[PDB]
Amino acid sequence: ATLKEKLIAPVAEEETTIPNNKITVVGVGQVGMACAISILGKSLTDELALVDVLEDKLKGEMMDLQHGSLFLQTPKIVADKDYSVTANSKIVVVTAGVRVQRNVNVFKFIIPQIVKYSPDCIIIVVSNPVDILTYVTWKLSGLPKHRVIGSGCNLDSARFRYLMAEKLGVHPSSCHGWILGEHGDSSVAVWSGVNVAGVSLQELNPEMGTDNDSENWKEVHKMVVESAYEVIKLKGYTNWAIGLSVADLIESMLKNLSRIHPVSTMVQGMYGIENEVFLSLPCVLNARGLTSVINQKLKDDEVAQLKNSADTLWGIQKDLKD
Amino acid sequence: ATLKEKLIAPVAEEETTIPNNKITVVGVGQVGMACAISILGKSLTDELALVDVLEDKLKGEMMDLQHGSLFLQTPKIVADKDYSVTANSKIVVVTAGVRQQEGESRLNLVQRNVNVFKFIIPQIVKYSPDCIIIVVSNPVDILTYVTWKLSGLPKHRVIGSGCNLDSARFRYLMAEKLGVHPSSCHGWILGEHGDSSVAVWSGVNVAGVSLQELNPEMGTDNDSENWKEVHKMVVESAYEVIKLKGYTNWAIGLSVADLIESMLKNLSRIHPVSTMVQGMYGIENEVFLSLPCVLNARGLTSVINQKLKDDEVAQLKNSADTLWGIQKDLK
Amino acid sequence: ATLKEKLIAPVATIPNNKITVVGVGQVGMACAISILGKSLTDELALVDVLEDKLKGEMMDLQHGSLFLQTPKIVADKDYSVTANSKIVVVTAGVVQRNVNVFKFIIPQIVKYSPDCIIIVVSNPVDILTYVTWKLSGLPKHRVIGSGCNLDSARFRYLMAEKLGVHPSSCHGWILGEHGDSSVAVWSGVNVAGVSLQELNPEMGTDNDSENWKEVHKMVVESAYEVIKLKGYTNWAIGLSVADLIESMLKNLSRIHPVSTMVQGMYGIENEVFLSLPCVLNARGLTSVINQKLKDDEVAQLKNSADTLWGIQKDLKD
Amino acid sequence: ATLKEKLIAPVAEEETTIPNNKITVVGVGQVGMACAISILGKSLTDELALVDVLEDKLKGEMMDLQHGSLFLQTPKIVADKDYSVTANSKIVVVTAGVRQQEGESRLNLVQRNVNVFKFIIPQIVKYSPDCIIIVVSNPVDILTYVTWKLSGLPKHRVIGSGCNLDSARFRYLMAEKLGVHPSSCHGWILGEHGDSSVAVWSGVNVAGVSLQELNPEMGTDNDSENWKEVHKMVVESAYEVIKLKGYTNWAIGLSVADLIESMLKNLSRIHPVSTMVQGMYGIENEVFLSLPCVLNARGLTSVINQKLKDDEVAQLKNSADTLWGIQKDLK
Ligand SMILES: NC(=O)c1ccc[n+]([C@@H]2O[C@H](COP(=O)([O-])OP(=O)(O)OC[C@H]3O[C@@H](n4cnc5c(N)ncnc54)[C@H](O)[C@@H]3O)[C@@H](O)[C@H]2O)c1
Ligand SMILES: NC(=O)c1ccc[n+]([C@@H]2O[C@H](COP(=O)([O-])OP(=O)(O)OC[C@H]3O[C@@H](n4cnc5c(N)ncnc54)[C@H](O)[C@@H]3O)[C@@H](O)[C@H]2O)c1
Ligand SMILES: NC(=O)c1ccc[n+]([C@@H]2O[C@H](COP(=O)([O-])OP(=O)(O)OC[C@H]3O[C@@H](n4cnc5c(N)ncnc54)[C@H](O)[C@@H]3O)[C@@H](O)[C@H]2O)c1
Ligand SMILES: NC(=O)c1ccc[n+]([C@@H]2O[C@H](COP(=O)([O-])OP(=O)(O)OC[C@H]3O[C@@H](n4cnc5c(N)ncnc54)[C@H](O)[C@@H]3O)[C@@H](O)[C@H]2O)c1
Repeated sequence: ATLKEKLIAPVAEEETTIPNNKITVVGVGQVGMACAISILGKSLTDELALVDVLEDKLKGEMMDLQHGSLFLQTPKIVADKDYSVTANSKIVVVTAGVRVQRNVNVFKFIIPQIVKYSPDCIIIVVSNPVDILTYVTWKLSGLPKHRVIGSGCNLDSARFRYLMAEKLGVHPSSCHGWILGEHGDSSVAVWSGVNVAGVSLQELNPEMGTDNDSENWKEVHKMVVESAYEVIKLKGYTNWAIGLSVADLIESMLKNLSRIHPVSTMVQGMYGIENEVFLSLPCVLNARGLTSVINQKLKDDEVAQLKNSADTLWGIQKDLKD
Repeated sequence: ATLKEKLIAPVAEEETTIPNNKITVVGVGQVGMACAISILGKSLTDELALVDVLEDKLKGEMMDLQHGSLFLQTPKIVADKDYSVTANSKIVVVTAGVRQQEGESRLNLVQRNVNVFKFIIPQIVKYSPDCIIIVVSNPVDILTYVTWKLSGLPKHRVIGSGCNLDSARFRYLMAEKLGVHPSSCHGWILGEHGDSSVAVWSGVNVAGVSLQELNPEMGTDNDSENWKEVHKMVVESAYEVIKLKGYTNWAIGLSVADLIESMLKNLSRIHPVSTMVQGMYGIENEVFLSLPCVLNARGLTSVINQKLKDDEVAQLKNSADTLWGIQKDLK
Repeated sequence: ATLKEKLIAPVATIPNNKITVVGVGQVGMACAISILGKSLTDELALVDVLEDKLKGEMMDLQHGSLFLQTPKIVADKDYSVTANSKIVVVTAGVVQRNVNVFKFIIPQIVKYSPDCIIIVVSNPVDILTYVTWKLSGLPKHRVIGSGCNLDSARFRYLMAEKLGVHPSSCHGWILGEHGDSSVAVWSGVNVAGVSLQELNPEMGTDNDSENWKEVHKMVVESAYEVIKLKGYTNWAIGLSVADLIESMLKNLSRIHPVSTMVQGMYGIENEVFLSLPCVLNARGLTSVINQKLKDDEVAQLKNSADTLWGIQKDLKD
Repeated sequence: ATLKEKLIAPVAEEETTIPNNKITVVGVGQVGMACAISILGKSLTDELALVDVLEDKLKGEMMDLQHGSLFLQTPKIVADKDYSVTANSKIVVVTAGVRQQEGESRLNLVQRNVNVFKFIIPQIVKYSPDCIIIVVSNPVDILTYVTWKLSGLPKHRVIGSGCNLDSARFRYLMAEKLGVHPSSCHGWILGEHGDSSVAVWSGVNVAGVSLQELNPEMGTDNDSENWKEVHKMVVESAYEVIKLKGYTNWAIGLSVADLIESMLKNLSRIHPVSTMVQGMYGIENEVFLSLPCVLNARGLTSVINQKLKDDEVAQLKNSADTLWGIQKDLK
């Protein structure tokens, strides 16, 4: 006999069990590990799987997390370059790639392996350019559109609500405002929805968002766009904020909360867009994924920007093969 | 045609999805609502179902909880006397029945509460055949046996809250004695959740330091530390609280949430809960009492084999003999 | 030597975030359990005049200490047990009856915690918050009435039920007096910043297909309905008080619809307390959000302030 | 006026407000950020301050954390190379300095990190003279002694992260062997956080069941369970992780938040952290190593007296001689 046999008397019979809320993180770079630690911190999964092509670094990150198991509530942390380790995931976060032509080749291999072992999963795409790669993930996986989610402008909106909170001196959760469309240079700041305690700030300042504004809100939007670039210049990358926002998305889905997030969904047929492109809009997230999108009253220039972004994205998307 | 339809544009096709971690609390008395509020506070369920025979109270308790949904993370709270509201529960907490009057043994509640369980235990597994049943109603050890006979479920899915509360009271009294946190005080109250509970002095330790080695008189009448009085306080704790406020509820609610956390998060933590202990320490009958057990998503998968001293084994069999007498005469 | 001296070798107790709950009825214990569940304090004190029930409640909470992160739970009818509290939650009571209760409780609170923040929960909460402010001598930023905080939570729940989303994703403010005369600020009701009144301009009027005036009446009637069904309400208010305490003890500056002294706002000339969007942090209630309310909403605020002052003007000492 | 003045009407006068549970992290490398993200994720502080000599990276880490403020409960995140930004800290975590190269002993870093601490520690105490210092930089036991001598703080306010991490690793490996949660496993690694650490086999247990009483060969060479191998894996764990990913950070960040939680919440939980152990187990000089210690809002208030076997005392005193041998040659 062994010490396990002499100390522990089995009551329930032996079993190989399938986890209930397994999460897989593809890519253990700065972003992937930031997602992993935030996911573990919120006690969101009973099995965290890591996957990467760098076998040594992957094993090291896995061991480092396992050594903290005493302080967590995740009884199984696993990792391998073989995608069988991701089997039966509920949510798969894809952060792999360089930081379009190069990332599409990565996704052409990764996405089929994901749905081969987790056909019922939800896929959150984080790799840049995220709106284009969410389209690639949707096409390659064959999954319905409510199960392919691009992180999109969820982070851009968090940055905007932080800068707005700094102007007013209240908590970012008490400041409301949505950055929508394309994650990056061409995002759209819906000024009509910017409010505090239901007080529409554009009604107190109708020049909000224009070039003659005593409060300079166009500069705030510019700082949201330039935030990634400035932080990248200072520390080489960004990871902590995106990791926190991904865990926020996973919380809404795994707990089935039906909270509204500015994430990227397939917006063909909305606001006059005719191509299959992914853009960020207010979306309802729950245990089934992205089940609903909020219909908004967007001004002409806001719709014009969405149409322009959709044209720019599709112009890249149409030349991709297989 | 509806504000929902004007504002909410569908992306996924309309369906009805089963809950992932639904929990039912049967009986919304003092204990049932303390379990419910602790479960909700820890964000342990995506659907909470309540059942009671008092329709008006049951509805008001559902509504009160729903009014706090802004501060919670449970998107569905439902309640009805019909057990169809409990369908597809992962865990069913049973707190219905009568409680102790002032100075009344939990063993005096057997017959009244067995009759309650014969009505409700069949209706539970009818609508939740895949569920785990946590017995809270007293006497918990006997009612866990009764639940294990009436539902047909395997042993690993029928769990009595048992001495998880009793050990929590013991570790608190330990903690006050030594000046450290109760989580840093280790000790196990086992056997009956009642007057015949057994303090396992051989395992009472701080940071791996056996306190019985420091004081061999631990638990005897020639003890300068009077550890026997600490065990008496644990036994007397419920009677003292009932005399002061009429009942107990907050501590047991926290204890039940603690068990549910280990199972729904699949942690495999060890809790002293009441299980079928036949063939252990000389127990010859299907006696239910508390032993250190491993809880996870499957329920009660394992029991920890202990190396008890002779005085402790005798107290355990003495506790089991007390429990077997009432069990064997149950219709 | 003792076992504590044999086992514990010394190397080296003022609480950092002490909270007192006054009154251990249904509401007080609901506040206590929600405060403990969120690990908001290192020392919880309870005070009531029913000595035996107070002791039993204290012992019951202590027995669950293993599952909590609050190392000191104390209780006593004597207010010395409340010494040096950061926040005091007042839930005691059964107007004339409750004023005689507060004339006793409030001076004892400030005697033993002269720098505390007081949260008044007892009804009528707007009158009793004013009474607390006068008796305590505290600046108005340290006297907070729970006010319409719970009402706005009930409103957002009913919105969420109407739309199928989480209440935290529904936004709308119930302000003014906590009773039947609360104001629904329809112009702020929004989902994802989409103004629901601009989609339904008849929001709040009599001829409204979405019947928003009825949702406002359900907010008022729900308190009466729960009371008729289970005898009282407690779980929702306990969660809402714990949410307020979280904003202050974590210094978050989140906005809550709590009751503050609104003299000089919206034409109100008397010293009355009404619910407005207020910024709560470690200093207490440091700011109020300036809104541009409609005429009838301001008219209801001035009517409530008149009814409140009509009762307040005849209170002695 | 500005938008802030037209929208927000002051109820309270403006005031200089001192933070309530401010934490500073010195050194924003792999370990410092892992601590920060763990501190922020558990909502342990209302003000996080960051300090480093790399001004650009320091500001980038500050902005990156600030961009996640919507998902946090920390209203103030600040960063500067000037220690005035650390003022009024309750706890200061020092993770600055050089780390092990592949295959390098922690003790080989002592002279480089002592010179780093000679400038860091005085600046910390100038701006937070009433703080607790958690030393993380290696060799942590010696640098805790150095910190204690440079700070002038009482012993109960200078803490080395110590074997809190080695013990978590040991309890994890024990858990994988037994199939239960590490929190239900109990075992202590004491002494130096390094090659000469001591595994207290006499205190290893599960539910109070002494595992050395089930296997008296535990820790020796003729052991069927190969427990000496488990301790070897703990000692070698850092070198193996460094070989694979170049460093370690996630587990120590979780360990540091664990200590901070016990202290800021005043819990008096027991952790194996590095403290001044002169006069214990025959140790003659002011050396720091890990023993079970009670941590609360005052810091390290108490040490647990253990009944160590003669072999365990010898290994512990051997570890103290090794540390003191390096401690003598400091200037
Ligand atoms: N959505 C957002 O807002 C947001 C914010 C930050 C970063 N990002 C994006 O996330 C991505 C991750 O950035 P990072 O800082 O973690 O970079 P990183 O270099 O630290 O991580 C890249 C990882 O991808 C892995 N990888 C490379 N090729 C692979 C393949 N064929 N299969 C599997 N794995 C492979 C590498 O092993 C590496 O671990 C970047 O593309 C970045 O642009 C997005
Ligand atoms: N395990 C423990 O450590 C522990 C601690 C405290 C109490 N308890 C036990 O928990 C039980 C609950 O006590 P309480 O304080 O809530 O008493 P209570 O009277 O407040 O609650 C009893 C509730 O059960 C309901 N009920 C009765 N028969 C029912 C039936 N057939 N179906 C559905 N509901 C029914 C009643 O309507 C009532 O609401 C008692 O038996 C008590 O002894 C156990
Ligand atoms: N503002 C809100 O949203 C809201 C919601 C519910 C209830 N309430 C109010 O909260 C109060 C509490 O209601 P409850 O259901 O707990 O009532 P309850 O009868 O259950 O509790 C009242 C408690 O106050 C205590 N008490 C009486 N006089 C006292 C004194 N001088 N000092 C200390 N304690 C004293 C009593 O001992 C009793 O325990 C009620 O007055 C109710 O109107 C407010
Ligand atoms: N105690 C443990 O269990 C444990 C576990 C892991 C690492 N460590 C130790 O923690 C330390 C940090 O490791 P790391 O991987 O974060 O290193 P790193 O190289 O990633 O970061 C070190 C940081 O310290 C900063 N720094 C250096 N000198 C400084 C000074 N004089 N003032 C201010 N900042 C200064 C550097 O700019 C750098 O950002 C190492 O010494 C390592 O050995 C200890």
